[PDB]
Amino acid sequence: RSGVNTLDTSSSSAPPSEASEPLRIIWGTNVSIQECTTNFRNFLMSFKYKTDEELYYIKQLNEMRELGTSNLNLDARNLLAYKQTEDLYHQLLNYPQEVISIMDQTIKDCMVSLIVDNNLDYDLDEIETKFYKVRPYNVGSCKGMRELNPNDIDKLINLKGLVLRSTPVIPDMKVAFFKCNVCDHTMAVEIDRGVIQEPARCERIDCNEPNSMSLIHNRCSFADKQVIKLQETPDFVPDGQTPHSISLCVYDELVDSCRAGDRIEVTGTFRSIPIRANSRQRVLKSLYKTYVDVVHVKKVSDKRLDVDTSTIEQELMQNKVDHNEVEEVRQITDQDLAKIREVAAREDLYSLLARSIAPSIYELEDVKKGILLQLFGGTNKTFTKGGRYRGDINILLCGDPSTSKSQILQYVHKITPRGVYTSGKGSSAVGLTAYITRDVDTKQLVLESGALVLSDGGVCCIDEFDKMSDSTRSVLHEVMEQQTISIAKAGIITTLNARSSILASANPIGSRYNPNLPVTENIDLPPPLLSRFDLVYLVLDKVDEKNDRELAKHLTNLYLEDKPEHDVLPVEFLTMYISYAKEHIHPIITEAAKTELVRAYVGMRKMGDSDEKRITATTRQLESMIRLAEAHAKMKLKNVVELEDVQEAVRLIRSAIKDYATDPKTGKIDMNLVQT
Amino acid sequence: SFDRPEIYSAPVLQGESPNDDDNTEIIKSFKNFILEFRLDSQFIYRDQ
Amino acid sequence: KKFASFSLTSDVEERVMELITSGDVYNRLAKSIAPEIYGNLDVKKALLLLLVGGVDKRVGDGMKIRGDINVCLMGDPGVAKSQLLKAICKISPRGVYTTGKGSSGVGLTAAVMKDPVTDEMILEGGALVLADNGICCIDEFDKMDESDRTAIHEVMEQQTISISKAGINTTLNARTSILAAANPLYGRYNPRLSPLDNINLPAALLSRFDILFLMLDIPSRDDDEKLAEHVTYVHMHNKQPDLDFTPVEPSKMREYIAYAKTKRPVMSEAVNDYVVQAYIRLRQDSKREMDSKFSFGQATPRTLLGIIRLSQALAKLRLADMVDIDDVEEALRLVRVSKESLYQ
Ligand SMILES: Nc1ncnc2c1ncn2[C@@H]1O[C@H](COP(=O)(O)OP(=O)(O)O)[C@@H](O)[C@H]1O
Ligand SMILES: Nc1ncnc2c1ncn2[C@@H]1O[C@H](COP(=O)(O)OP(=O)(O)O)[C@@H](O)[C@H]1O
Ligand SMILES: [Mg+2]
Ligand SMILES: [Mg+2]
Ligand SMILES: [Zn+2]
Repeated sequence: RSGVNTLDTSSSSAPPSEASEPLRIIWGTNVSIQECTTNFRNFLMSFKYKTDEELYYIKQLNEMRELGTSNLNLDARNLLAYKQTEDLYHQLLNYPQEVISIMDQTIKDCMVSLIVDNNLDYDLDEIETKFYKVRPYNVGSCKGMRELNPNDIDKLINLKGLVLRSTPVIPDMKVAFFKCNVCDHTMAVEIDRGVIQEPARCERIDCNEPNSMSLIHNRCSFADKQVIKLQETPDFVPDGQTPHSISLCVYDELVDSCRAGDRIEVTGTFRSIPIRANSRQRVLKSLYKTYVDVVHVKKVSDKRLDVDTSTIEQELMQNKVDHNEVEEVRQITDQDLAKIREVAAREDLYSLLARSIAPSIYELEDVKKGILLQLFGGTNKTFTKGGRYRGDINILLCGDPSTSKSQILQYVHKITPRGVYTSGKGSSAVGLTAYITRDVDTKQLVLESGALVLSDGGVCCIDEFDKMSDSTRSVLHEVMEQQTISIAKAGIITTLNARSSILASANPIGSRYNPNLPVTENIDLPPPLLSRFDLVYLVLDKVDEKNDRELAKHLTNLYLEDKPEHDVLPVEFLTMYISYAKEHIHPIITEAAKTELVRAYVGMRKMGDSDEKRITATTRQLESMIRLAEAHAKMKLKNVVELEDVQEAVRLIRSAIKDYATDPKTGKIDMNLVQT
Repeated sequence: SFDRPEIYSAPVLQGESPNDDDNTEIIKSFKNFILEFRLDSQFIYRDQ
Repeated sequence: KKFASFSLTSDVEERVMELITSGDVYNRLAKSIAPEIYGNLDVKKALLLLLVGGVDKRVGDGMKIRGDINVCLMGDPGVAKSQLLKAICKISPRGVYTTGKGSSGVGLTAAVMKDPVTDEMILEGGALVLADNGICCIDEFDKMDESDRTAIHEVMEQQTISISKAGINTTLNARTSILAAANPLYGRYNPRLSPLDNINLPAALLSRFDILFLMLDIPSRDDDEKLAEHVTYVHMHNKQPDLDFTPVEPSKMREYIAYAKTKRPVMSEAVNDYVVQAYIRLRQDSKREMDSKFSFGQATPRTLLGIIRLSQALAKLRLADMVDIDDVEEALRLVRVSKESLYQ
């Protein structure tokens, strides 16, 4: 009971076959158009999420019409709930090509029926003329690209990976434009399955000359196409299996929706195609080439923070212009916002969050607090008329080799949106910055990005920072001091952004950090270099029976049952809170904080005033106190930095290097003063 | 040291509506004329 | 046959049941690794436990802790270290072997090339990737280069290898165990010098090994006779000399190890209490020894983790769903024996 208008794809797929009691069963398939459309309409008009009682999709369609959106994101899992679609699920998985068009036509007819049956308004021509589309995004679990067989071609699958390269926009013809070179009569021809039927005769009765049709290139109509190179990360990896990179094809609105370094999850169709042996001939190779066609892309997850919007400002306006409906940041509900406010309202927020980070690592309160402040980050100034200052924070870890200073890096890497985990001796100056490589398909030379550029807007983890060669270490100066990298190589002269934080680890010379020598003789780094980091952490291991008992019990508890069961916030809520705080708040400093900052910096400069016994203070420490105070204020949803913030920043900076237990004359450490 | 590849076909679908000015329809009409035409209640052409 | 493809059945069932019925599985299997080498029983037990492995644990929140054991042998020249390395690499179903400078650079890790058959670039793995889910044997460990030492360092750390070089930025999976061999710095061990000055490798790298055996050659007119009789009998025949013991063939050894690898025992509260007490005592003790510059390293939580893994491996070998105090007793027994040569 509604109006209907057939689509061109539906008419093309019209040709039926017999042997199905409904008739109209497409040859080769088992799909039946009437039953599929009827089941889809019933499911659309009746489905609730079991707020779980209301009509789930009726509203979504209502807001779609109200706003003007043309894309419906369909969770393929939902169809398994309703009883009717228990088979439509498998039909969609096995025969996506026809099913997607069927659903699109059904959706358009549903929209028309919804608008008309309620007599809302008479302006229905726009919706009647416009297009619609449906994007599945929750296909069942896959086993990795390696494990598909030839029989899985033209099926629907999902992948996860890391973006590496994206070719520029390629024009793709859809309508060719011919002219008759004797009567100026012009014709248009529509592509059919990738073949254009050139006319053999002018169709005019007066003009009937044979082979008089020429092609005017600029007068045709073209589409958009792009190719993406993806580094997949399958969940299950067989024995001795190494990666490669896959080719994805994106069309129409999805072009330019991904940037190298992004972690994404794609849903697409598995394809195949033969490739010409050489341009001169028209012979083909028996062995086919595989790729993927993108139908949906998901750029958000609840296991990690959202991208820092400060780095993608223009991309958002471009997305709005392009009308592509991909979302960069997660959506927030009123209940969630109220819960965020309530959680911020309590008085143990700081310790609660510190304990929340990495629940499986014991104690290390100050370490966890520093990690939290790094994740929150400082405020980013932008000077009208040129000038940039960023709130990125750099941290280094020194201490005994056997502590838990490596598990920290893995957790931060897995929680951050963008980053790379690299070792010191397994790197190179070019490999960290950029290089030129020959594309195996186009047979041309193209630039490719390095770790530091790929980590823009995120966190870069460096292990064994002391084994790094001087040449390799040279580049980090500009990155840490201007967040940019300048390149002067054959074919490229430009400066690239490197808005990334640094988290580095290092080990002491020999076996153990000797408290009878200054830190400069225990760390194998030039004393000047250690002054660039905002915080320096001395992880010392002291033998104490109480702490040993506590740690041993904590570790042995983890093996009580085959699965983990360990007052800690859940990771989802933690990430939601951190993302909201980062995006919505922007603290500023006040005079009361300025006075304290100046006094503290002067005191730090004066204290300790024969040399290379301690890390001499510098302007870097003043800037570090500024950034840490701003980050603390930005936490707990405040917009003005204050004296408590500055005091906490100074307390933390002093505690990290544990100046309290240090002799200010010989630079040695007393083990009976340090507290576990 | 391989042999020659083959080619073959089979009918599945129905093409465009058959025109009359086409060889297959001409042949079908002629076959119908041979197998049906009657004179004096006799299938003269079939019998001969 | 790979362990992953294991499948219970009457044919395997009767063989395995006969083996357990015979009894004394632990020592019977331990004595069957390279039966032509005399003595060296505890090292053989440690190697068998390395073969069996521990229990992997997924702690949640994405964090991960290994379940594989690492073994280093360091000793005087001429004690059959290479023979044992060969024996283990052969017994393993995915064992790989390497020596010093023979394999370096892309010999480890992987290298970028172009496939002939298809027209796509690929990475060819080295010894580490080729030995994934297996044992990698490294002879002449101390003579390796800094880059290779760092690669082994990271692999023993977290079973992954990170590469960032021109044309490549990736991470490889290296779920492999390490069996290393090494010699003292000045050839023979020098008791008048400290253990850390007797070796070239860093103390942290030494510490990361779950088991670190020290093998010295102190002449003894009694045991030398037994060793000579054993070796000369082996040459005169082609068999070991003992008659009261029958070795078990590699096929049966692999069968039993594959069957055992399907278990996953669990910890209990009494054993947890015992382990915490033992760890506290051991950690308190080691400090004074390390002060006198007479220890390879201070005890650390990695030691406790190694004890736990060894107890789990012993339980798996016993083919039980729960651990017992005797398993922890044996683990501590082995860890204590590992350095008895320094107190002669
Ligand atoms: N505070 C702690 N909480 C939990 N586990 C710990 C702690 N300290 C040490 N460990 C254990 O000890 C090991 C630490 O080794 P690792 O972090 O790899 O060394 P490093 O980080 O110093 O290179 C881990 O396996 C971990 O289980
Ligand atoms: N306990 C032993 N029983 C039998 N043969 C031994 C024993 N110890 C050493 N050998 C012999 O001495 C040689 C030692 O050489 P090798 O295997 O390279 O060890 P290393 O590298 O320690 O010298 C071997 O050929 C082995 O046959
Ligand atoms: Mg570590
Ligand atoms: Mg040798
Ligand atoms: Zn014309």
